[PDB]
Amino acid sequence: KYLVQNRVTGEIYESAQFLYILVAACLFSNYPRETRLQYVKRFYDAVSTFKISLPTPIMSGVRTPTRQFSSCVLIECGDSLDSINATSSAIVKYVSQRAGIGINAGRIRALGSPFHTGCIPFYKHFQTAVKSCSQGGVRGGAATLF
Amino acid sequence: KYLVQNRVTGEIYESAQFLYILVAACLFSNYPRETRLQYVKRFYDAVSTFKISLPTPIMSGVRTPTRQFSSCVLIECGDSLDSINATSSAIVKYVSQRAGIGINAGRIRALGSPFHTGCIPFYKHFQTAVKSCSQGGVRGGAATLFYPMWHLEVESLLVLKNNRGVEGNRVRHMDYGVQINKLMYTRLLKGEDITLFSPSDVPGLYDAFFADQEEFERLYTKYEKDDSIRKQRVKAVELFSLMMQERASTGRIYIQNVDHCNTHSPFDPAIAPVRQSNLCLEIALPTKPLNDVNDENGEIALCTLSAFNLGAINNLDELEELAILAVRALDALLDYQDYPIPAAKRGAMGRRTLGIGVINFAYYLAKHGKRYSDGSANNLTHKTFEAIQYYLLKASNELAKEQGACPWFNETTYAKGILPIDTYKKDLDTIANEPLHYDWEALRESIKTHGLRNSTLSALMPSETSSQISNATNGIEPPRGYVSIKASKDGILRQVVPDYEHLHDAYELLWEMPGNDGYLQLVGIMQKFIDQSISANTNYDPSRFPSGKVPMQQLLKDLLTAYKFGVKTLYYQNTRDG
Amino acid sequence: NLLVTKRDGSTERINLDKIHRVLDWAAEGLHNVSISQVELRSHIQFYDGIKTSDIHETIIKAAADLISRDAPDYQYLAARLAIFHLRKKAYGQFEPPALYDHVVKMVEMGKYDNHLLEDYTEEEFKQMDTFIDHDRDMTFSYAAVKQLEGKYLVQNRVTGEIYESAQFLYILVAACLFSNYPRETRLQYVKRFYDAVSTFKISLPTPIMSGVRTPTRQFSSCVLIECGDSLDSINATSSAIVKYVSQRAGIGINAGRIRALGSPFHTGCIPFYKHFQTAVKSCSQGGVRGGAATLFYPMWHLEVESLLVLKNNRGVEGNRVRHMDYGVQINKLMYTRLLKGEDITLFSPSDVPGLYDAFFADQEEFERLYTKYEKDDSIRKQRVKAVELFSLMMQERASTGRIYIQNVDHCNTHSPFDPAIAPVRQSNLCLEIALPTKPLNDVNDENGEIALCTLSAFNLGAINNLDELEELAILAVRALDALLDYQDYPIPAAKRGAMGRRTLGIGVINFAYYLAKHGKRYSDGSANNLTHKTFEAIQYYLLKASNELAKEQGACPWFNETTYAKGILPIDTYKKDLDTIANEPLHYDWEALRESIKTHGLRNSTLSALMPSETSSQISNATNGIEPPRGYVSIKASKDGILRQVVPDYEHLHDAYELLWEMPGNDGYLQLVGIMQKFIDQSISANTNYDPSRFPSGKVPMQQLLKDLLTAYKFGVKTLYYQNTRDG
Amino acid sequence: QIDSEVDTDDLSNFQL
Amino acid sequence: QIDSEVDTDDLSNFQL
Repeated sequence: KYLVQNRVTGEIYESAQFLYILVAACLFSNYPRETRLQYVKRFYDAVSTFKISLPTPIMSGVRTPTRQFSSCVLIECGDSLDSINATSSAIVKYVSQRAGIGINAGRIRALGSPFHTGCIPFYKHFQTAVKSCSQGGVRGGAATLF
Repeated sequence: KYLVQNRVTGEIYESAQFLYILVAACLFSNYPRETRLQYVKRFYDAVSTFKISLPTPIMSGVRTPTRQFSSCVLIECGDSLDSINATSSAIVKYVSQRAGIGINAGRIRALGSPFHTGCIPFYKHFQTAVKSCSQGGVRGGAATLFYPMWHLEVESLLVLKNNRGVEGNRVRHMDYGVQINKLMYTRLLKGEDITLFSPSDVPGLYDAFFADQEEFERLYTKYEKDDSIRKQRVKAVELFSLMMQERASTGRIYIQNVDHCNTHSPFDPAIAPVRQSNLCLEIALPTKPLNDVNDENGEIALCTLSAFNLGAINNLDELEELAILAVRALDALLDYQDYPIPAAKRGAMGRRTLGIGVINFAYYLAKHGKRYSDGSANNLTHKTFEAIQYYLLKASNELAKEQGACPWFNETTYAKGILPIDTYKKDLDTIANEPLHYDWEALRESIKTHGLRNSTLSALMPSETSSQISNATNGIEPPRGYVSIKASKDGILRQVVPDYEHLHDAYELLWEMPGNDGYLQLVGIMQKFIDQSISANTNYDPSRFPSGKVPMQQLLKDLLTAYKFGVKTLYYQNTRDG
Repeated sequence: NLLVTKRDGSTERINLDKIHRVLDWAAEGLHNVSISQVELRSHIQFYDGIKTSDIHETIIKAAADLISRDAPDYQYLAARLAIFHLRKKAYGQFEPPALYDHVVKMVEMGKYDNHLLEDYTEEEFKQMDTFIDHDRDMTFSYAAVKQLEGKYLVQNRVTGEIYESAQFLYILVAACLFSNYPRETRLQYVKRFYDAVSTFKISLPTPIMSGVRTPTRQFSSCVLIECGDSLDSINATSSAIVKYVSQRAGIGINAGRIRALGSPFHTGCIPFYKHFQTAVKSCSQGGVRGGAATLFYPMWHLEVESLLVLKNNRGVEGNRVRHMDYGVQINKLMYTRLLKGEDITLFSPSDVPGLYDAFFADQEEFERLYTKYEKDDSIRKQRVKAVELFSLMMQERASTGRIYIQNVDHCNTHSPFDPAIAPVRQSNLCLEIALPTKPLNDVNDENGEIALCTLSAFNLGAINNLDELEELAILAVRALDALLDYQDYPIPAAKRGAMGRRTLGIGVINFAYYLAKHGKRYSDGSANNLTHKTFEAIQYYLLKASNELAKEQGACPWFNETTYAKGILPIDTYKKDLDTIANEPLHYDWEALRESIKTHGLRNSTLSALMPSETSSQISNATNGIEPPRGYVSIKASKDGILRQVVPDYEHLHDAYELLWEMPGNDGYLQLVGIMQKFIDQSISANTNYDPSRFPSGKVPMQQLLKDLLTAYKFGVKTLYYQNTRDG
Repeated sequence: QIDSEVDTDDLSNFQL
Repeated sequence: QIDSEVDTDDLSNFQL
């Protein structure tokens, strides 16, 4: 899950130190030339000697054409259909990019309120939004609801 | 269901004649003073004497502060997350208002496409949208989802309500409509293969499937030969058998003959193709995918319904006045009701689509001494539905002279001087000889010149509540028995078919039919005239077959009979229990 | 418009008048049939471009679907339409070709045997064609035509092509069987046999009706094999079974001699029974479909308690042999132990010298040896209560319906065979055949004897009086005797039986209809004297036919082994208790026949046996064998639709009929079987019947089961076939 | 099912 | 239940 490779053909394209130096080079690329390569060396040393650990999306992706690096998203749902739909849509977008979700759905009014039908049917909807981009049943897409 | 009341205290506030008079008063309220109360009186008379039946949302809500009257919505999903999200959002908004949904999800790309995870997880998400405002995951909110028979995932899609499977491959609380055309059926007859494709892999194929049968066959065979296109081949006999097995076991796997829906249609399929149906398979209207809930370029189809009571009219020329009343009342409702989604307002205001059907057809045949199963009702049915469609078109044509044709009238076949009498399935000529009794040539020119207020006028829906109120037989269906029974807190509720005393022998009960042939010919004859489709049932009594099992041979034969007579859709399959 | 696709491929236009005329033709003479109703129901299924064969099949089915007890004549409307369709399918037209032109074509095609063109000249075929009445095809019911179409008529299985019609079948069966007859009598016999079968007076078994006229010589459907107590005999028996079941034969296996588990063969009967079962089913689709057997053993066998439960569906696999039926052999002594509430002692036949032989041949010698061995402490034995053993048997009989009884004493005291020379020691699959056998020590053992029997039946509903049986017995006996020299014999020992004894088994069908039209019933004793009169006539005329055949062609080589050879008749040896239940005098000169038989002999050692029927009775629209019908309408599943058949002359006789479950008990039927058995040479496939709803708490008492068993014995009933229990 | 009740004294009367 | 028997030669005649 780290090294740049062809998942279809099985080919591996790089080795570990190229990953480390290039993650360093990309993250500090916008630094002034006066300090840039200094930060690149020191960050490279930090990660390649195991002093700093970075998440898998950064490790697999930083240096590639992707800009999808968010893996941790928190969404609060309001007590309206518009917000439920916005929340659901946001989940679908983020889970397709491999993100784990924290959902606050505690605002949703209880069953029998003057939404008559309650929290659970909407909770079911958030679950299908979470699982919308998963193999076929469970494999992929994760959320905790509060 | 109908009378204005307090749910909590149990208090009832009105009686039936106040309901009828005020519905009439509300719907005709914007009419000029010279004609206003004349329309109110005549509409009141029509509904209070059961000649016209109105849907529950109208009957319960028109006169009250509510503006939620849309019960029939058709949404088409595009192959993008943005469209999947818009579709889901639109479903949630509409099911909270008690609407039935037709969802077209056929465009969503198959599992493994370079969306990687496939249709089923998205179908599950549509199902939860559908049931998002339901008591306990089921009670309230309903949908039918549509896909083409040639979809790469079809074999998995066919078995979605099979109660014996793994949970991640089952979506059991929606119904399904399988879309078929001549080419698919030909592969069945010839005992050949059907090639399955993901719509994302086959440029123009999906569009041609609905709009252009020649272009479909050109592209289909072209892509079949192309080795670079991902595909799966299955036997046509096997695919059809799987479909019909699931149709038989659930009763809720439906058929849409998409070619019929577009060659015989009020719509020009080059501009506004009919690419799906609704929950009950009688509605057939153009749609356009949304890229956002509030997408102004999307089109969600809506239809307002009503029905003529064929048992309450003394003769067919009475339909002239009734069509005027029904068309005008519903057209007024279109400007009256609320629209939670911009794209649905676009459909309703652009096309002003109506779906007026019938109830009491079985009683109607009985009192004319005709039956379903023997071909004896063929000519009477032809005469009856000519009169219905003629007078509906005449009413809408006159409304267009008065108030203007619908903004998108130019997208209709009607606008081109084309009538249902030009485009019907020609095989119907062999099963009825009844001549046209009305001046369709004059109407043709009058429509082309003055237009229609409404792009569609007719559709044959099921009924239950409406027919109960008129003590009518349900829609076009033969009754199962002479006495209907419903459970109630107040006791056992019984209803006897109208005029049992004099007509018990004239009636043909559902299971007294030796087969589906006669009923299917009647549906085909109706379809010659009907703008949209018909909620046509197939029926099978195991006890009529050797060893008590319905042969696949007969299931396929009836399917093919339906196609040959131009039947556009097939709704429930009923199997007699016992 | 409605276009119709012809047989060639061209699209003609629909002729409603032509269809209506064919229906009008088929309706001739029928009552309560509506042609417009048939038209309405079928014409709604017509579509533009429907092919001609499909129109035919649609209106046939339409008529067939309207068959009911209220309108039985739809049976004949549908059949005639089906016959019409079968003519076109075979000949391209309604009118069949000339017989000679038909036979030449069929021999060319290899569908008929070329011996037909050798044995008869063109001029003889012309003459035979004048005997034929093709309009007799119009006398078949719908169920009959379906049977003919599926089982009888020469056809191609692969292409579905049918090559003949029913009258060509009947005429050519007649022609083949009488082909070796001299020119002075030949075509006279052919004509009279043809007339007899085509007017349903004589019924022939399926192998004859389907195969006689074709290149096949496999016509043996009934084989009886006796196994000896050796591996060599067990292997010979198994080998003989495999050969015969590959030709579609039903098997009766006697395995009673095989020594019990633990004998100084150590492993017992059951593993060998399993091996017989696999021999039986060796040529069957999936371990069941095809090949059938009934296995016989004595009630006193040491392993009997294990043997009784072999088809009990709740047990261990190494003690169950479920796909054969079983026949338990009993004699007076066993029954006496039951009545007295005493023990029955079980022995292995290997331990008890002469006991097994005496069991069948000599009841006095059996009791002398039995009690002698019971006392002898050195003989291995097990004692059980008679009440317990009988109850176990009857429990298994009741639960399976397929544990059968053979009263072996009755089979030998009242028998065409001298039991000192040729004892009857088993029966066949269906319990009506009773013939001598001898174990083989090898498949090709020339000293062995496998019993074979050729069957047919008189249609009691098709004869106007009993003296008609004179001519019919002549035709039936001679036709079947000719078949014996015609058919192939895969096993030498079976040829030995057939050529030595020339055994025949001619029974009846339509007995229930026969009783109904004479205003009699099964259950009340009202049919006792009529039954006595009827079966006297059958046996008398069968014996007279075979006696005359013996004058002409010689008696059977082993005639001297018969009781007949000694001037002994069934009228001398019947169970005397029958004298108390019928008073009908003999109407025929049996004393003259006695002397004539003793002097000139019989061509055939046995002539009569009462078998079950289904196919044969369907073709004649007859009630099945001697059985009362379960209902007025019979139903069979078919690819072509639900197949219905209404009992003959329901319209006039519905009240005269006594349906199976309308009988208050088995007594009346059992007396009728006993009266039949007075005359019948072999046995009768006698059923017992029990309706749980007639008994307290809905359960059949063992008391009644035993009572009926004892009633059967007392009236001389030789065997008991199926026990039927009404479901519900 | 079947009732296993057997009266041997009732049978002892019968003559074969 | 349903009988899965399909005669394709019977269907091959039909015209749509």
